[PDB]
Amino acid sequence: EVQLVQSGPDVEKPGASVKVSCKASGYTFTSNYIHWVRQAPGQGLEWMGVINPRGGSTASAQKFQGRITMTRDTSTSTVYMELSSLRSDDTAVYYCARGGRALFYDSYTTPRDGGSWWFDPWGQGSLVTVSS
Amino acid sequence: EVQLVQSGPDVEKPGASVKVSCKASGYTFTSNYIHWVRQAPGQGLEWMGVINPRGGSTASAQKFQGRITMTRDTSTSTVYMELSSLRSDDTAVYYCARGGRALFYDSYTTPRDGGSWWFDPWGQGSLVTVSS
Amino acid sequence: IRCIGVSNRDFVEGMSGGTWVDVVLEHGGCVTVMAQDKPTVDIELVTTTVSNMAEVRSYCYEASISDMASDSRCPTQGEAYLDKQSDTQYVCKRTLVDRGWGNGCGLFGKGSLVTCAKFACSKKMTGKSIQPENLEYRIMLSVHGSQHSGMIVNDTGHETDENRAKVEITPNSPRAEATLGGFGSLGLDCEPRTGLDFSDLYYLTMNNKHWLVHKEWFHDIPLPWHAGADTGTPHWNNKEALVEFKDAHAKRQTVVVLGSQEGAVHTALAGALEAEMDGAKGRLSSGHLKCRLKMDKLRLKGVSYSLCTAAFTFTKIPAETLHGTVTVEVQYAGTDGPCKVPAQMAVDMQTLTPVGRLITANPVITESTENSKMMLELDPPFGDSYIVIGVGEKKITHHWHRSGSTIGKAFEATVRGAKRMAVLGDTAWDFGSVGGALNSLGKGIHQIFGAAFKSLFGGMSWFSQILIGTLLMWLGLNTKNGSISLMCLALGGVLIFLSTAVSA
Amino acid sequence: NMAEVRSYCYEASISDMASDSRCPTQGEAYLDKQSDTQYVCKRTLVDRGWGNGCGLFGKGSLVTCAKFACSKKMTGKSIQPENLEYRIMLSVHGSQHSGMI
Amino acid sequence: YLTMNNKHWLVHKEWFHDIPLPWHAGADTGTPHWNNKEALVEFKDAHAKR
Amino acid sequence: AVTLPSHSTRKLQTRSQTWLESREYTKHLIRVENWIFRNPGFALAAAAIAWLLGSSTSQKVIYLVMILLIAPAYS
Amino acid sequence: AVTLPSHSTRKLQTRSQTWLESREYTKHLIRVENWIFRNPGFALAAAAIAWLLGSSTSQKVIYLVMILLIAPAYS
Amino acid sequence: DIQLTQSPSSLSASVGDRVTFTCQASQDIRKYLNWYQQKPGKAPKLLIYDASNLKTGVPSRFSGSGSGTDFTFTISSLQPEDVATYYCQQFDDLPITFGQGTRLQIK
Amino acid sequence: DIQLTQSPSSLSASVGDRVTFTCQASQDIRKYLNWYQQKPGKAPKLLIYDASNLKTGVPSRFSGSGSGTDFTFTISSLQPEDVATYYCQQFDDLPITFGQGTRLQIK
Ligand SMILES: *[C@@H]1O[C@H](CO)[C@@H](O)[C@H](O)[C@H]1NC(C)=O
Ligand SMILES: *[C@@H]1O[C@H](CO)[C@@H](O)[C@H](O)[C@H]1NC(C)=O
Repeated sequence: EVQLVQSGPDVEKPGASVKVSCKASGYTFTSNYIHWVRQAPGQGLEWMGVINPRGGSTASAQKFQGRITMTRDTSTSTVYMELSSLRSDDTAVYYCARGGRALFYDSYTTPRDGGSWWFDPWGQGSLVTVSS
Repeated sequence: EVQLVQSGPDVEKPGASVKVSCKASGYTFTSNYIHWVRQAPGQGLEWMGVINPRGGSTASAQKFQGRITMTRDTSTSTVYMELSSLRSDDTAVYYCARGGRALFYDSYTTPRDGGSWWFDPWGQGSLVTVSS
Repeated sequence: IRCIGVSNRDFVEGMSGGTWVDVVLEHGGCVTVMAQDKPTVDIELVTTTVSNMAEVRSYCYEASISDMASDSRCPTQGEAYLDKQSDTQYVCKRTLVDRGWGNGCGLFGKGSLVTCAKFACSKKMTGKSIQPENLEYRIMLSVHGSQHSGMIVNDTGHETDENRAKVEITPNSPRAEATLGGFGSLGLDCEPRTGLDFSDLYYLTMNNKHWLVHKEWFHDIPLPWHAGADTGTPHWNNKEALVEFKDAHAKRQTVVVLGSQEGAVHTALAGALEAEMDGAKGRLSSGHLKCRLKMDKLRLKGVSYSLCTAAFTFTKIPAETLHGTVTVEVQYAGTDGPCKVPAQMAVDMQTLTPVGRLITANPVITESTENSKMMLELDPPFGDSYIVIGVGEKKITHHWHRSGSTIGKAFEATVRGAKRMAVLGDTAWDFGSVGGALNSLGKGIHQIFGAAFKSLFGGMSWFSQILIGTLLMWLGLNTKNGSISLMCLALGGVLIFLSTAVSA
Repeated sequence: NMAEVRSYCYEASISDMASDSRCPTQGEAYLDKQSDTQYVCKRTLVDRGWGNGCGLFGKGSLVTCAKFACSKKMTGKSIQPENLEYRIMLSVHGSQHSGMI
Repeated sequence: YLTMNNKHWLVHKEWFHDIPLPWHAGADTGTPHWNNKEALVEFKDAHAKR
Repeated sequence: AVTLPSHSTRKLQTRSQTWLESREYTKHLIRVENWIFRNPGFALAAAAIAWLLGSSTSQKVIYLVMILLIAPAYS
Repeated sequence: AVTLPSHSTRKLQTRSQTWLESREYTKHLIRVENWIFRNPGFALAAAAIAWLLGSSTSQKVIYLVMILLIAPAYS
Repeated sequence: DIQLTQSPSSLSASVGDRVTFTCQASQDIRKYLNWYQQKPGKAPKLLIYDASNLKTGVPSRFSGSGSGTDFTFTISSLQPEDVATYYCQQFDDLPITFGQGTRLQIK
Repeated sequence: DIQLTQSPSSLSASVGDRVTFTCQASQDIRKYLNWYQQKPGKAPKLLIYDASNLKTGVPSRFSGSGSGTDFTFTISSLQPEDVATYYCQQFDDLPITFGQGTRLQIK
């Protein structure tokens, strides 16, 4: 079925960089924008950014400019998020879900939305814990 | 009756070559393509190749080009398949059966099929065992 | 809808004389078809596929050479020989070398020397054949109406929708009719036989890249070929191209691997068309198709509807296309059911006197009683205009102005017809519809002239054309008779023009 | 003792590609990889519409900037008359055998 | 001396500087800066798809 | 091994871009350009040859174009 | 990528055999031969062109050779 | 950046109650809002796309409305498997903002 | 080289049952499939040519159907002499592929 499956939880040191995978199943991999969204335990959701699995272009929020990098792999149908310059604030749970209206390259807002705007494929999530 | 009869079982050494005969009865020998089909004991059927008893032309599968050679004998109405470079994978049972619309040569794909595509003639088969 | 800003769309207005419009579909563009009634349908060609293949010759490149034998004979002791020549996997040449006491045996003089090298291949083209049967053209029918921001997105239920239909034609069963529930059923008599002059084109596989080449090209390549026998030592004929036997000044003769020629064949392929594979289906992404077109069974589905009450609101900024229409996307709150869209293109608040030619004939909302979204496509006049809906208090009115005048669109259609004659000439005359002793006779004269043109000018590259065109345009100012100079100048102008329309 | 003037790479190894897609009349596109010199770029223009996620029609100016790499280059080594040698041989007729020639 | 793989041949220099492939001007430490990059990898656009 | 069938001899003229058309429509001209940059004296030689043929003062330029496009390609 | 510097432009004339000389001294002629086999109508076209230039009956053959060796190679 | 205030912070009700949630954006997001319920640490349950629409597979006890900037989510009948943290999500201008959250507790 | 999947791997039924076999090719083989049953190490018994046709001499309890790529073999009444290994065979493009097999057992 249409499903995104991530890697396991990771424990990293402050100042290092973490990499979280996001593999697709059940749909054409180059047809849905993968949005990455963090969630601290004592806080709600927060949108990290967006990659297009076609062409590998990126965009992200103002709170992560220069700290996040998103790569793709069209062969294995996988999305990699590398978060660098880790702090104790980055201990969170990271999610990735698909944005229906992936025609060309990364934006597309005034055109159509909804129907797993993103909702449905994120799966199990990835706990990332930054400590010593 | 319409029948193909083969030689007995053979035991050969690895690296040698085996020859299996296939003699026809009950029909015009130059009117039906002789297909050779192997069968490992722990596996299903596998098509080795095809000879035309008219004109002696050959074709075979990709897993055996260079290893198999098929000759004819129009006088004794017999088909010889010589399998060279034997290995332990070649321990199998070999079959040879017709298939009509065998007018000129080669294969005859898009014209008609069926009616012992190659079902009928097979007879007893030939066990070929490659060991020391 | 499936023809929105594709920049190679051609729409035909009118099919008069018996509801029979012929069309030249191609993968590079699409055709919008409209009339007085019988709503506007977008007809395409998307994927030319070919199913079953037949292996013509195979060409090696990367040759591995070993065992290199050699044998010489004293200068009168015959021709050279070695057992390895009876193997026919090996490459052999016989040169004349010196010989003396300081060479070995002989009287003195020149004696034969053969050297022989094993020939084994690693990379090869399969070189499959295309026959004019065996293929299926996929045609997507798309009706302007109750549909919004479509053009791809969710095709499996979009095929089940009444707006779209897929039509897989083939020369086994041409002349197919697709059901559009409520709109009617559109018929089409396509000719898949005369598409690209297949059986002159071979499909060609290098590694994962795939071309369509000419057979008169593909036979003439001097590389070692295989044929069709798929048996052991593939016996590579030639095998003399890909090696080179180089001796010393007089003495010993060595072999030379000439190496992988894969990029040189890529540079030799400057002129083929790409393709792809799906399992076994050779998917061609190019090509055209002539097709008669039965618009007999089309209903408008919305003649006996009411006009929508209010809450018109259009949402997305009417968006002029390439030359085209204005494509306005509207949203209907507060509606009751399947009511028509009142829309038009008026010059001002004077009798609203509509002068538009909207192309979306009879636009119809579904019901939704809520935010349902329509596409509309309107030609406006080339001056000032207003896109107007005509129904309601503060109905919704938007201002509009074009770019260019009527004679600019005339020159633009002239160069569109010029490209229509450049690609695919001898069936450009069957893009327009009904012709009795005008279009048929023009097509016949263009058939004779284009056949003679292709017969005497083949092997014409771009730069060749330019050279010969400039040479004949110079001769057009030369000697005499005003007729052969005129034939020469016209033919040179045709050459220069067909050179410019391809690359530009 | 020869030195190496210009080489040439007769194969390529492409990857990673890149992409842009700046809707028409929304400017030129960034792609940080085109700032780095391992990547190759040819900016092209693409017609767009309501399909491709754009409000306005026209050309979009994308370029996929893919990472060039090399395998099996060819070298063009240069020589001057220095560090050169001939090894000439002298073989006076005189009196020698057949096996000594 | 032009060298491709274990075989070498003499080359006139004007021919050599007239080849359009990448340049690699000095030497081979690590991966170099490849110059001119356009004889090789070729990417184009048809039907406004990718 | 000289893969002499340039497929531009039998190019297909369909509405898509071809295999190497963008790099094809300049290549023969810049080959002739590099050849006449490397061999400038053959211009004066071909002028002295072509001046001896035709005696028409407009056929001279035609023979110049003929020789100076033979010499890079069919040479 | 069209590796236009054919080194026959700058061949070395030394007493050994060259790199591809044995396969070099036929290749342009058999390229023209294959081209005129595949495009026979351009012979009649080039005859009609070259007959209109020169008016000398021996310059006609020269223009024939010029055009029929331009058309395979620099084309 | 389009600050998206979600009222209230947390609630509690018994089984079978009607409850409403408010999300107010600082700017006009006209129909571009979405609604999540997330069970803690689990794969969530689906509520609302496009601020007024249910998805297939969702039970019909959930509904959403809202026109300008104020949006009202509504559970008609509270059930013991509807305890979750409730979020709303902007879609416009793309620093895509979520609400703070709305927790429920079974009485 | 068309891959021809045969479902299922093996079966068991009592005397007088109806049983169906599925063969799916990866590509279009439209009516070019046929069916074998092979008793172990013996001269076999004939089932189906051209994916829908019986041969003379075959009892009529066997039948075959299938139009595009999915093909269904059907035994109406299982008999104790119908225990064999069941194969299906492609006809098209000539790396002629057989199925893996389908064994039966008498209950
Ligand atoms: C896209 O999918 C949604 C639901 O999956 C469907 O309602 C909609 O009609 C589709 N789009 C088109 C243009 O049909
Ligand atoms: C070659 O010369 C050596 C002396 O250096 C001698 O020992 C040997 O026998 C000679 N061989 C022949 C074949 O003359």
